[PDB]
Amino acid sequence: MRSVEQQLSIVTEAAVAPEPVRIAIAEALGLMCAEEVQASRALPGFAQAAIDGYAVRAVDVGGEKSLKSLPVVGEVAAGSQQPLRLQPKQAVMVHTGAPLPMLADAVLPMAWSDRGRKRVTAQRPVRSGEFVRKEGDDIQPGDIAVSAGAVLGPAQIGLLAAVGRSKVLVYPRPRMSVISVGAELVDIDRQPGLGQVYDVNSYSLAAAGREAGADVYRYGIAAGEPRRIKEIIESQMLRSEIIVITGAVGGAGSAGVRQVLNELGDIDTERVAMHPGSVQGFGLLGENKIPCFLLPSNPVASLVIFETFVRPVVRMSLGKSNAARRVVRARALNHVVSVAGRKGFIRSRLMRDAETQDYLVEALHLLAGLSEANGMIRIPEDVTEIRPGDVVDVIFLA
Amino acid sequence: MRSVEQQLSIVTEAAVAPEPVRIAIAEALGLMCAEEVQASRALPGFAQAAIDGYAVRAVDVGGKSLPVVGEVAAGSQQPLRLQPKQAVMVHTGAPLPMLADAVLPMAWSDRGRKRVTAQRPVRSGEFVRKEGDDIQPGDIAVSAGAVLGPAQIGLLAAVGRSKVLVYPRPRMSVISVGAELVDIDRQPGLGQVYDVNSYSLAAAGREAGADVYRYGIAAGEPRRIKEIIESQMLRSEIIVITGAVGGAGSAGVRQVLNELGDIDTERVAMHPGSVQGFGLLGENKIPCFLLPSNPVASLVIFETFVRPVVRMSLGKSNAARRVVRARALNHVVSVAGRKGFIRSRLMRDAETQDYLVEALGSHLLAGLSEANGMIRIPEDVTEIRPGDVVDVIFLAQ
Ligand code: NA
Ligand code: NA
Repeated sequence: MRSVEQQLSIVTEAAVAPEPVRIAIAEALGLMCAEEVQASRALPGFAQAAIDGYAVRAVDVGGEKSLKSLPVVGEVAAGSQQPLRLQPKQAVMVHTGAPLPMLADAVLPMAWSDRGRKRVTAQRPVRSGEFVRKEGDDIQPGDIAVSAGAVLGPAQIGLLAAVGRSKVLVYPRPRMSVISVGAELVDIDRQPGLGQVYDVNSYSLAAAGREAGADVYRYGIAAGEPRRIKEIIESQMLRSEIIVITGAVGGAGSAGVRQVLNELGDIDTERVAMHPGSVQGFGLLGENKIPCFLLPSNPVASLVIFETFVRPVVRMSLGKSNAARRVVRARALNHVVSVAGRKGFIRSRLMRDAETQDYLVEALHLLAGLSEANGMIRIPEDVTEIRPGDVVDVIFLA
Repeated sequence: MRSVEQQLSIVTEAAVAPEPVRIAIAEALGLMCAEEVQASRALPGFAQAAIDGYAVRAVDVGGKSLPVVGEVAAGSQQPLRLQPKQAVMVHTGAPLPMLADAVLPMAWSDRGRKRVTAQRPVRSGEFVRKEGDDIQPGDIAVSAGAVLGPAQIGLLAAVGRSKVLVYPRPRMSVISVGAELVDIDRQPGLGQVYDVNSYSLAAAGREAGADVYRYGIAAGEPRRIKEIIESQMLRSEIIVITGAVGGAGSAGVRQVLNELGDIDTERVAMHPGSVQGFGLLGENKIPCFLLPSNPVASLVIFETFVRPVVRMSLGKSNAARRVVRARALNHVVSVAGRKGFIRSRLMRDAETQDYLVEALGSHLLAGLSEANGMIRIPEDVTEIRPGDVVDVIFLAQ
C-alpha cells in the first residue's frame, strides 16, 4: 500500500507531453503557442487614408510653410484595385481606409478644403505624413506577433490573421482514450438482462476528461477474448498520451485483461491508502511508456480516483502551472466517518454561510454519490470521525 | 448618442432564449438539463456479489466446511440455485445464486476449490449489492435545471438514457463584409485587407459560451448579401456583422439589413467603439450586432454588449467579469461624457500583492498582445494619471 502522495508522484512523473502540432488558427483557441510568431506582412499592408479627404503632396498644400487650386484626378474607395500615381500639383479624393495613391505623402481633410469635385483648394495646410496610416504603422515584418508560451485568446487569433498566418504551432491537449472492460457490460441502448449492467464509467470518465482539459476519445466497451482486448488497447496506444480503463482491477474476473496489459507494459496494482478508491492500478504501455490508469467498476470510486490522479496528469500535460485544486477550510455540517490509516475523499457540497461568510461543507447509494458535488472533504489518514462544527479541508471542485 | 447603460439594456432585453433540444448525453456536458429524468428500473436489477468470494447463507458460516458446487463470473446470464450447506464461488459483479444471502470474502476463507472453510462469519447481506440498492423506480436521476457534469452524465447512463433534453448554447453567426476583405490563406492584392474580425470575434463568441459558426466574408451585391444573412437567421440566436458601419463601403449591407428588420445605428457614448449598430431581424427578432472594421473597437464592443447577450441567452445571472481596483501605471486620456474601455495589462505588485495596471492604449500590436484587462473609465473622468486607483475589468482566459 502506498500513500496518496507517493501515488501522485508516480503518475505525474510519468506524464507524456503531447508533441506540438501546426493547426488552423481558429482551432488554436485556448491553447499555448509553441513557436515565436513573427509578422511576415505589414499591418496595414499599404499606406491608407486615415480620414475622408484628398491625397496630396504636402508641399503642394502648404506643408512646408512652417520651415492655388489643384485638379482632382481620381477617387479611391476602400478595396480599390486600381493603381494610381499622383503627379506633382494633383489631388485624389480618398475615403477612410482607401489605398493611398503612389507618390502622395499626406491627406488634406475634407473639412480643410473647399470640397471641390474637379478642382480642390486647400483652406489649411497639412504636413508630410499627416492623416496617413502608413504601411506597417501598426505591425512591421519581423515584429513578434505572438510569443512562445502565450495562451492563444481571441486577440491573438486576430493578430495571427492580421499578419497572414493561417496556421500556428501549439501545444495540443493531451489525448485520452477511455475504455470499459467487463463481460457484464452493455451499452445504454440495450436492455440489461440478468448479470448485465450499463457501461456507466466510459461516459462519466470521458466527461471528466473533457472537463479536465484533455482531448478525449470514448472507446466504450472493449469485449472479447484477451487477444481481442489486446488489439483494442494497442489501437488506443497509437493515438493517446493517457489511457483510462475501468474493470481491470477488482479480482479474478479481470485476470485476462491484466495479463494482456502485462504483455503491453509495466503494470503496477499496489493499493493506495485512500477511500473510496483504494483498489486501483497504473501502468506504462508501449515503447513510449504511455500512462494507463486502471480504475474499478464502482462509478463513485472511479470519479474520485480520476479527480485525484488523472486530472493532475492532464493539467501538467497542458502546460498549466497550477496542477492541483484550491483547498479551503470549512465547517462540517454533518457527521462523517473515515478509515483509520487511509486518506478520505468525501464528495460534498461546499457553501458560504450568508450570516457569517464562513465556508460550510455537507457530506453527501449511487444516486447520492453521483449527485451535485462541488467539493471533496479531505480527511487525514489517522482521522476516523468528523463531527458537526469541525473545521476540515475541502477540495474545491471548480 | 446613447449611453453604454442604455445600449446594454436594449440588447439584453432582446436576447433570445434558445428552445430546448434533445441530444446525446455525452454532448450535454456543462449544459443545463431541461427535463426531469426518472429511473424506470431498479438498480442493480439483480443481487450481485460485491467482492470475490463464496456466495453462502450467512447462517451456514456462523452468521464446519461447505462444499463448493460452482463458480459464477461477472456477466453470467443463467440463474443458479444454492442448496443448503453449500457454497458457490463468485466474482465481483457476478449474479448472486438464488437462496444465498451473503458473500464470504476470498481472504476470509481457506480458499478451498472443492470444500471451503470460513475463517470468520459474515452476516446476512454482507458483501452483497441487493436489487435496487443503487436506484429504485421513480427515483429522480437528474432534475430539470441541473447543470450536467460528469457525475450526472454517469447517472443518465445508469438509468439507460441515451439522450436528454437540454437548454443549448445560443447559436451565433459571425459575418464580415467589405470589398477590401480577403481570407487569410490568400495573398492580398492591391487594396486588399485580411479578414481579421471574423476570426477574432468567432473566438470571442466561443469563449463567451456561444455555439459559433464563422460564416466569414459575405461577398456580392446587396441582394446576395441579404440571401446570406437570411440563411444565417435560420440557425442563429445572435448574428454579428463587421463592416456594416463605417462609411460608404457598407451602404448596400445596411440597405438590406433595413429590409430584414429595424436597424439602429445611433452612436454609443463610449471609446473605443462609439460607431456601432443593433437590429432585430425577421419575425423571430434575432439580435444582430453591427460592428466596425477596427479590430480593437470590435473586440471592445463584443465584450461590452455581445458577451452579456450570450450569457443572458444561457440564463446566467452572475456578473460578467470580475472588476478589481488597481493602481494606474501610466497616463490615459478620455473624453468627458463617454465611457472608456482601455485594453490593459493587470499585474500584482510583488512587494505588496497590490494590483497594478498598465494601459496599452501606434498601439494596436501591444493592445492585442499583452492584454488581460480593460480599464473602465467613467463618463465624467477625462484623464487617468499614474498613481490613480481605477476599475479594471479582468479579462479572464
Ligand atoms: Na482516515
Ligand atoms: Na470619460
